[PDB]
Amino acid sequence: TLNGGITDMLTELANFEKNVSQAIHKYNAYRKAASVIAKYPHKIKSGAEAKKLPGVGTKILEKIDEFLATGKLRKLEKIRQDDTSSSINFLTRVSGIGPSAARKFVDEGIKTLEDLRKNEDKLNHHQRIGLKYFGDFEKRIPREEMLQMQDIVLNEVKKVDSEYIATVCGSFRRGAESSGDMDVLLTHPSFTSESTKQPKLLHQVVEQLQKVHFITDTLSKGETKFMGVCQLPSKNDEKEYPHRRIDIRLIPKDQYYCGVLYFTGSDIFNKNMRAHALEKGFTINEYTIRPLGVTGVAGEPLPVDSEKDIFDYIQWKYREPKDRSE
DNA sequence: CCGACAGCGCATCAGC
DNA sequence: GCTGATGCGC
DNA sequence: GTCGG
Ligand SMILES: Cc1cn([C@H]2C[C@H](O)[C@@H](COP(=O)(O)OP(=O)(O)[C@H](F)P(=O)(O)O)O2)c(=O)[nH]c1=O
Ligand SMILES: [Mg+2]
Ligand code: NA
Ligand code: NA
Ligand code: NA
Repeated sequence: TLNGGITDMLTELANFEKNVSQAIHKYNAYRKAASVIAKYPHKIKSGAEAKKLPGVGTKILEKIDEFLATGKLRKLEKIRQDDTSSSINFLTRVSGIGPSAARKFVDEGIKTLEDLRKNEDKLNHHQRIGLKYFGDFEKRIPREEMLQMQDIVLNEVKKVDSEYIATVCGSFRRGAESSGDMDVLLTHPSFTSESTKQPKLLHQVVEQLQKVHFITDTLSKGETKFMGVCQLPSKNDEKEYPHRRIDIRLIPKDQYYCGVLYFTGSDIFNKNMRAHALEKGFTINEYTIRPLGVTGVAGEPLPVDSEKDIFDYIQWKYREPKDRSE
């Protein structure tokens, strides 16, 4: 964190542009800059120095000089003092409330945590669970806890059917000492790009995890993506663990390497890589990498036997998960 | 300049 | 109900 | 907001 101050500033700028301005490209532009600066291994002494980095242009360069000079940014000082922006920014911190719901709530005079609780009946299901565990979802998960959650998920999954493979991704797979939530990639030989020889493949796993009281709430659920809430069991007299966000993604087994690339991230790494794919004339999603031909239309899925194969296609040297934290 | 900016699952809604 | 757009989140 | 062509 050589440039902690600068990257914080940019993140706050990005959050403002997304939550308040609803200008999603500014949001992504700022986030790109924050990222390229965060891994830059010198303490930045100049906006111009920073401008040499891709993703940092004039505007961010001027902002960086200001921040360096004063330790603050006037633009952010004003935003901080504005009540409508501050309220909107705050409400988007509840899972399920985005920029549109946040602005809608503020317009109704609903702009604090107590207002939300007092108006719980004006929230959809997701927003209601998001509000219920607001404090909890702000807490990080130490890797020691992720390891216990892994144990539970993999063993429980094995009881349902020993032919399931469950893989923990997210920052956990990138080797982080703590994670914001748990991401689980699930495969089963029944489910491939060819056939779905078995229904409820996801339901059966979710059901079991609920049965043993690991999964406590559902945010959303479909046939291939579960998003919900889970909790480690605590021992006698012990304070309960916080509740945790958990996502489970069932992917066709023959599409594992694209799936585990996707779900390992980071999100910004995924965006950079998919952009580079496009430049090289391929397109990548969590399922396949395909060639983009002449007219921009996606071609047929190219064969993949490893994560590195995907990298090879777009002529990137392989990067280990731990070097994908962008 | 200025067009493009990663790609997609699920929930909710409008319109039919 | 279905379909398409939008919101939100990954 | 940044950028490649
Ligand atoms: C938010 C987001 C996530 N992803 C992928 C990449 C992430 O690593 C994976 C899990 O999302 P996440 O938001 O939980 O991020 P993460 O990498 O797991 C964080 F480091 P953590 O949740 O561990 O704090 O989903 C994307 O492809 N696009 C996105 O916009
Ligand atoms: Mg995660
Ligand atoms: Na630059
Ligand atoms: Na939110
Ligand atoms: Na997640």
